[PDB]
Amino acid sequence: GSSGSSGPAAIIKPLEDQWVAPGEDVELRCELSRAGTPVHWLKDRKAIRKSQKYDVVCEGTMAMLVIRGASLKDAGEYTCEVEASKSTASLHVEEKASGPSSG
Repeated sequence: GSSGSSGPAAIIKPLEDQWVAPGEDVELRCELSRAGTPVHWLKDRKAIRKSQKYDVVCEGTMAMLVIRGASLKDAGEYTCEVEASKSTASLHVEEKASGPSSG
């Protein structure tokens, strides 16, 4: 007997490649077939931990990740490892022509 009407929490709306500058805030939102589900943010094959830098905002079937001050390094492959689903993306970060320095 299968109780509770069918309804998984897989990811239907995968992330995408973001293009920002070295010092701006990045927000990676997503969509889940259900709310109240745990997520796993993997950056460069590394397990991330919710903190001042990474603000895991899990709202109505929406998982957003704020990357305060995203430096050229912050750029990496973000893998949203959900219950069973999974989403992969590539972050970008390049300095602007007009700034404190160029190179």
